[PDB]
Amino acid sequence: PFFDVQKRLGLDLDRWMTIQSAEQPHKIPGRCHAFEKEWIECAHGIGGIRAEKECKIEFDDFVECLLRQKTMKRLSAIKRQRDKLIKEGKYTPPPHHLGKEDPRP
Amino acid sequence: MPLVYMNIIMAFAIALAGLLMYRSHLMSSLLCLEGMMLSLFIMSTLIILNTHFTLANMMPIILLVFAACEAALGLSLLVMVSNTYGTDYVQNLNLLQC
Amino acid sequence: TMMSGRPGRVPLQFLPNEARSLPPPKLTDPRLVYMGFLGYCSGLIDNAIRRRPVVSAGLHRQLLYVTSFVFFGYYLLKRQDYMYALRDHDMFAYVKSHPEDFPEKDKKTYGEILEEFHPVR
Amino acid sequence: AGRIASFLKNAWAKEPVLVASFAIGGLAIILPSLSPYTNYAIRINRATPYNYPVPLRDDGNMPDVPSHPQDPQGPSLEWLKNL
Amino acid sequence: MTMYIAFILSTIFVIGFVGFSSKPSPIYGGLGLIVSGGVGCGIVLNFGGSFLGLMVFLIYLGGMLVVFGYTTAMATGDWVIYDTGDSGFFSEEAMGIAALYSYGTWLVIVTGWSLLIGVVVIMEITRGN
Amino acid sequence: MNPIIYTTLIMTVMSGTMLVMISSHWLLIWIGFEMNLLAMIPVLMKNFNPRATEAATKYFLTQATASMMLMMAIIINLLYSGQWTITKMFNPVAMTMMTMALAMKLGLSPFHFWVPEVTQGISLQAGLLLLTWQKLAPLSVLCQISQSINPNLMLTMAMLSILIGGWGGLNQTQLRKIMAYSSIAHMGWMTAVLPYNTTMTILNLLIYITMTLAMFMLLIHSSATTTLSLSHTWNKMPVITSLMMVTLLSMGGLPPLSGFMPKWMIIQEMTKNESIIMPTLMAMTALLNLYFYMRLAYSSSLTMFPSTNNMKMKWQFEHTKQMKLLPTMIVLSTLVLPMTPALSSLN
Amino acid sequence: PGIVELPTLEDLKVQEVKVSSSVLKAAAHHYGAQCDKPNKEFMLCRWEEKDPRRCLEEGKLVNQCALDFFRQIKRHCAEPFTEYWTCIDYSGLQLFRHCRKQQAKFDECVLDKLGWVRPDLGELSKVTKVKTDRPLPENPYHSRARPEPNPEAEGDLKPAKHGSRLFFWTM
Amino acid sequence: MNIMLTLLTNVTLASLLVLIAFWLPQLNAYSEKRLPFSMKFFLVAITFLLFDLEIALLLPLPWASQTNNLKTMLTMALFLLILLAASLAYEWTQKGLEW
Amino acid sequence: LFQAEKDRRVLQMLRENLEEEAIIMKDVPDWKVGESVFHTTRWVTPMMGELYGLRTNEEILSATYGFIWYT
Ligand SMILES: CCCCCCCCCCCCCCCCCC(=O)OC[C@H](COP(=O)([O-])OCC(O)COP(=O)([O-])OC[C@@H](COC(=O)CCCCCCCCCCCCCCCCC)OC(=O)CCCCCCCCCCCCCCCCC)OC(=O)CCCCCCCCCCCCCCCCC
Ligand SMILES: CCCCCCCCCCCCCCCCC[C@@H](O)O[C@H](CO[C@H](O)CCCCCCCCCCCCCCC)COP(=O)(O)OCC[N+](C)(C)C
Ligand SMILES: CCCCCCCCCCCCCCCCC[C@@H](O)O[C@H](CO[C@H](O)CCCCCCCCCCCCCCC)COP(=O)(O)OCC[N+](C)(C)C
Ligand SMILES: CCCCCCCC/C=C\CCCCCCCC(=O)O[C@H](COC(=O)CCCCCCC/C=C/CCCCCCCC)COP(=O)(O)OCCN
Repeated sequence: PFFDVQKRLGLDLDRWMTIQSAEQPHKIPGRCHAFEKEWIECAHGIGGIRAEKECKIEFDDFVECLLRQKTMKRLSAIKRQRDKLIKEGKYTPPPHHLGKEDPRP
Repeated sequence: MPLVYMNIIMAFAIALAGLLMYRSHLMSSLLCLEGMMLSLFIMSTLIILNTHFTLANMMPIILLVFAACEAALGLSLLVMVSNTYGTDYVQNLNLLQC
Repeated sequence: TMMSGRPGRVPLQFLPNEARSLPPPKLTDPRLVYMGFLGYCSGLIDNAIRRRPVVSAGLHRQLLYVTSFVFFGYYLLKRQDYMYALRDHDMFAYVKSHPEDFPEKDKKTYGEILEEFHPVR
Repeated sequence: AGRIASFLKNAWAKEPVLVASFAIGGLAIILPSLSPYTNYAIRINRATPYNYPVPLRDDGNMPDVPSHPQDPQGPSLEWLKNL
Repeated sequence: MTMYIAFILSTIFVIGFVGFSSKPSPIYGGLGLIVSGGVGCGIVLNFGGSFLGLMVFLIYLGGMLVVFGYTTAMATGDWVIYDTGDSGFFSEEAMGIAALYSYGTWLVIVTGWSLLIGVVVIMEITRGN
Repeated sequence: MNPIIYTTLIMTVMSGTMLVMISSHWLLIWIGFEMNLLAMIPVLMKNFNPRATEAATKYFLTQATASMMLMMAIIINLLYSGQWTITKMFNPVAMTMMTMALAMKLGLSPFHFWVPEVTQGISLQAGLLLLTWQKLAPLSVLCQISQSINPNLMLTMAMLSILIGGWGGLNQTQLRKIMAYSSIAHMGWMTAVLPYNTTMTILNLLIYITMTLAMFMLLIHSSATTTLSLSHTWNKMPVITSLMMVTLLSMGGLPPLSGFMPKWMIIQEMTKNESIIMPTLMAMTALLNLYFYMRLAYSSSLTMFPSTNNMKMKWQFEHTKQMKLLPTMIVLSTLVLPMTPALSSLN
Repeated sequence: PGIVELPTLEDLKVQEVKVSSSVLKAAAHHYGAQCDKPNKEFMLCRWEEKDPRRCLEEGKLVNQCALDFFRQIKRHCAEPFTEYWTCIDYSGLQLFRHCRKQQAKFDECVLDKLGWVRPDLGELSKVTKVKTDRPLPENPYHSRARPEPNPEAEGDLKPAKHGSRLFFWTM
Repeated sequence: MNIMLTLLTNVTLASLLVLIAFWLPQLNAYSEKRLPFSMKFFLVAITFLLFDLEIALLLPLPWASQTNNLKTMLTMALFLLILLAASLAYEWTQKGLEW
Repeated sequence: LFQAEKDRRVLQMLRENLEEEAIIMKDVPDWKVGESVFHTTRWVTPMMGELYGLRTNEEILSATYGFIWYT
């Protein structure tokens, strides 16, 4: 099966493209660099099984950064409640959210 | 997972199903394969651009290149099949049976 | 037992250095003799296929077959013994390091154990 | 010696385009390894600041790191001006 | 929010794939695929992938579908998941793509060998005899 | 074709397989699969005829669809986790689509339909290469991602492959279709032990490859592609028929022959995981493969079929081209049972 | 999982710099030459803390330094600076190269008035050191405890007990 | 937006002016009264497709020239162009560019 | 200076959104105002929808597509 020639010879044929946090050109960071860094450091040498049970917090944070399901759900709930109150008529957005604020540099 | 990715995957599934229907015209089979690779390109590009994976910007071009090369091969094959029968109908390839 | 992921394993090493601490198989090992017999059978079938005197067509060819088979068999047996030694070492170390999973059974004599008796009738 | 010259002379006639193309390609392959300005181009690429230079926290043991851009120590670009 | 323009683009893309997935009159299927490729290129360009979108629109549309139609002629929600910062004085897409010559040596080697073998394979297959 | 071109294409096929086997990046694995696909097509069409062209285009269609599904699985995996390394699949049915793509590449049921057709269309050397070398890369990927696979789907497709191979081999008079159905059944046996032990999968792969090489080289030496065409071999080369019958008995899984070693081990392994019913059913179904092997043996060497007059002239000539590795392949596929524990070498 | 803390709207009030990008580009070289220390402290704190909320004071300091720099320009060199930044503003690329003459006028004026020397090519891009008393953050990533590694067994190899022990083989 | 408006304007003007050209002479009343499949033309299209793919590979060259690893990028660009020339030469010597 | 202004503006927008959330969610039973969706206490760069979620459509279009649509 897998013949790990790269590790035996120290060639680095394709390991540079495997993860987001591995020496991007011009030091451009990935959107989830910190989360992936934390998850990788936590799971290094532990192994996949213990890694799957014990590094669940970091992986959940990484997935939340990647897809942001929880953030969009919370924003949608806030917007839905705001729409409900604005249709009922007990809430009025401030001028800041209406375009009448004083923009800052 | 937003709705755009779901729409792209639905498009890919539709292309794959249409490839699996085989009304006629193996040229349509190649067309379905190319629609599938187009959907793959679009969704992979969207995912890579979104997460700012700078080195991953290599991958779509590569994919495109390889897939187009495949298309060339397929087209060649089609011609020879047609070159035997004069038409690219699927049912002409009934010589081999299980 | 999937030992592909064993820590400290050189990827493409057929025989690691630590395998040199194990007794090599003897040159008169029965498995080596069987590999030589396999080479001899290969030579006989080679003679038979090409329509040559099966027993006495090519002595050099049969000798080469037997020698190559013995060589590969010796190295394969070394690797086999090394891998089994690794398995036993790992099992013993795991038993040593996890005492709570392998308790010492209380020795009990048959004179104080009641086993149900089923007559043969 | 003579056979090669004869082949090149026969190719320069009735096939000049191929001779010119092969000569230009061979020169493009060979010349960069001999020019002294390729290192200059590499250095020019090195001196183009695309990112903000993040300052280093001083600990009193970096005599080579300047505290201000006008300090003499640090990489200089007088050679690039001379170019 | 322009009524979620990306949503309409994706729906038109799906509609086009459904349209030629029935495979009617393979030139009409190819034209539906041309429209679908244009819509997908518009999706990628509107997302911000100018270079990759132009690669689609040039390579895919102008070479591959053109050769397809040529051979046939011979025969008979959004805006939320985005970023906050900037990119500098360049585009990250261009830097990542141009890294192919400095970072992706292995990719260049394998792709070039594959393309050369593709040319040889095409010649051998189309030899005939 | 030109021998240089043929050598280059064979080296490209092998280089694609090696690129699949040595790379840790999913894109490089897909590129290796693409390279192998591209270089395989002319090999199937070395002898130009409509049958070979039809087989090549069917193979190309199936493999291109499999590659597209593989890329979709890779992209979904990347979407749900920004990883390119070949590791645990990290996601639901993305793994299902990966398994389906690899099954179509290998020829497992329910994606078995193309194997008999492509094998019948192409010649015997192309069939040898197709049925031996084209299994290394997908099986290597499956062994790498074995801890990810859902056991239900893999075991279902393995049992389906065994059943379909057993039933479809019974109806064949062509030798190439028999070999194709044998390959399907053997792949079914191989993939039913992947969830439990990949070493057993590799051992089965080695034994099957040896037996298939011996069988195809014996079929090439006595150039017959039909049961009756093979029935004429005894009048010229009885020793070839005897070796072929022994090899066929070995492929049937009979002890003490070599082909008994994998199934035995596999059954043993599956009993360690508290699984009994599937090993029982697999053995009872492999009985069908044995039946049609035994029918071929009856028609080959245990009985003497009528011959033809012109056969006499063939008595006066000898094969100009001789296969060097054929004797070794027969011995390895017949007489290696006592060396069974050597499987600890993690072959 | 916790409550995110944000500074009050009062903590984010600062006397803002209300000059356009043309004025900033015209003054940028002398601004980097003169306001280097607060800017470097702010950027060092910003890259070490990895948090906008932990670097709020330094932003006020850099704003104050910019305001002081512009106040000195207004008191001493208002007019030539006005022509210089007007010229810079006309160009669609805001190129320095089209009116080196106005730049020379402004540079000589500031050199005569405030003794300001313009930094040379490649000087503002140097990596400089910052003398700060702010403590180095010990865990900027808020990392948890890394899980314990495997027992990493070690010892001397011995032959397997009773051979392979697979079925009937004695070796 | 601006590009969309420009494309829409161009298409709309072309369509309207084509329609008026096609309908102005339709208001006045008047009388109102194979197989061969050449194989070289397919090879031309296939060769164009392959060379277009290699051009697609060559396209990022203007940005490739600022990487600080100039030797490696120069080697890889020259390698790509050499293989493009090799493809052209192989198709030339195999009588693939004949009529 | 641009970095300082960016940090201040982002924080001020987040503060406004937090105030509006506190006002709006006063009757929702199980809501906790300003609760992080991450287990870590590290600062996380807010999304574009976190800053412009409650604002008007025109400036959402600006912040999302202005650079892409500027020609
Ligand atoms: C359990 C483990 C222990 C035992 C091991 C078992 C296996 C051992 C052998 C393995 C294979 C190696 C040899 C096979 C090569 C084939 C060559 C052959 O055919 O023989 C011809 C040859 C004589 O003929 P010839 O004059 O050369 O020319 C005639 C042509 O060759 C041919 O003339 P022809 O073509 O005109 O005749 C035609 C005939 C000829 O066709 C054949 O005979 C084919 C040969 C059999 C196929 C081999 C398959 C591979 C091996 C599988 C073994 C299976 C074992 C497992 C149990 C399952 C049983 C099937 O074919 C037919 O008649 C067609 C129908 C046949 C009936 C059905 C077929 C069943 C065959 C299965 C046989 C299985 C046992 C084989 C034993 C050895 C047989 C030679 O025989 C020999 O002389 C060689 C025999 C062995 C040599 C012994 C020398 C040692 C003595 C000195 C050393 C002392 C030793 C101790 C040292 C210390 C003492 C001081
Ligand atoms: C069917 C009979 C078997 C014969 C097989 C062909 C025999 C000819 C082969 C010639 C020599 C091959 C040896 C290769 C030289 C070096 C190999 C080394 O570099 O590789 C090591 C591995 O060594 C080889 O794998 C051992 C191959 C030996 C095969 C023999 C076992 C046969 C099964 C028992 C039947 C008895 C046959 C006896 C007659 C030959 C490192 O592997 P690793 O990178 O860490 O992990 C990849 C493998 N994993 C994933 C499964 C763990
Ligand atoms: C050692 C094995 C040799 C024999 C086996 C050959 C196996 C197949 C042939 C392909 C293998 C060739 C090795 C190339 C591997 C790529 C990695 C290595 O070359 O290092 C590169 C060095 O690049 C070299 O210039 C590679 C030049 C060699 C390629 C040119 C010709 C290749 C042809 C090989 C076969 C192709 C088809 C046949 C053509 C005849 C990386 O550059 P580097 O700057 O360190 O790091 C960049 C990352 N940074 C930016 C962070 C610093
Ligand atoms: C590794 C170097 C690559 C870099 C340079 C090359 C880049 C691009 C150039 C190559 C593109 C592909 C060229 C394909 C060559 C095919 C040749 C061929 O087969 O054509 C022969 C003709 O080709 C030849 O003549 C054989 C070789 C001729 C010379 C080729 C160049 C060899 C070296 C010449 C220059 C050496 C260096 C320059 C020094 C010159 C002094 C300044 C037949 O011609 P027809 O068109 O079929 O005529 C039939 C109708 N009458």
